[PDB]
Amino acid sequence: PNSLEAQIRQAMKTGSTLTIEFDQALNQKSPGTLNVFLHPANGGVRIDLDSGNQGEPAKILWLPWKQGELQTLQPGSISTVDMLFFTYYLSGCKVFAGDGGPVWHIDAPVEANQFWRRMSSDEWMEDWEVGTDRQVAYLHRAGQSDSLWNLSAYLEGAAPSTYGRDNLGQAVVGGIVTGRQQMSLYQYATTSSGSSAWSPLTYTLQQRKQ
Repeated sequence: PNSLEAQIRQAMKTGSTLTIEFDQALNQKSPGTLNVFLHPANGGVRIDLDSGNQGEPAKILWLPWKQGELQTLQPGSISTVDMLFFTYYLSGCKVFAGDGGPVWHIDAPVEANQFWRRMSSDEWMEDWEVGTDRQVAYLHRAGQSDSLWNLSAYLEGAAPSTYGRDNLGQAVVGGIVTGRQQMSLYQYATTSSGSSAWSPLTYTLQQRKQ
């Protein structure tokens, strides 16, 4: 086969099943570029900081998870075509991505009004004038209380993407860099019944209401 990095990009683009196992230690690494090791794993790839065990070095874009709040990947970090992007598992978490803007990973318990207020301090948000449009990918867990995810007071457009059902399930989000400050996003989900294949995580047109 090709490199593990190539195998992940191919699985993403082909819509194949190839799971990702993240070492929890990655959450001690700040958002932005990160040198990791990829390893063979059962039905997928393990991403960690271990140089041994058939490890293949890769430089990725990384977005950690932090309990009770959000983390942000800035678009100025995004440069190298074909570089992979990952965030840590979504365990009831939300991910919001502006096309050409930041990516946010918001922990499950943070209320939508609270995390929107925190996001909105970002320069890209301050530049998003009321009554104007952006392309936005937004992913939340189906069956979670609306309080924790619903942005309909703020955004006009397509419904969010969802993972899971009945407030149960986990998701993986990653991406492939396509140019300066730009990525294509991909996702899969994990049920008590196993993991799905990769699929696109789509940007849709959203107008800022207020």
